[PDB]
Amino acid sequence: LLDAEDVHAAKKSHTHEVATYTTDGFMSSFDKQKIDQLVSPEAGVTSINGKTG
Amino acid sequence: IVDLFASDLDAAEINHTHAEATTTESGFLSIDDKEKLDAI
Repeated sequence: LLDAEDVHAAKKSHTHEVATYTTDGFMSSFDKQKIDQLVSPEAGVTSINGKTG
Repeated sequence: IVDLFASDLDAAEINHTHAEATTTESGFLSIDDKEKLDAI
């Protein structure tokens, strides 16, 4: 009798972990809740007295 | 884009004076006092 482990294959139901700063993958549920309501404006101060950084 | 100075920073300017010294508060020496001291 053979199943996915013997043939060295992924299971029918399986997960690929989340995507990190250096690795790909899924997105955490928190990430999905963040992106949909995420808005474009971030404002801030662009330059003071002709100097940035 | 915003510009700030010493006055905007509630700070004293580089080229600023001070209140003349009196009998109750210290400060800069008055011209008349300096002239009197020189003449004495």
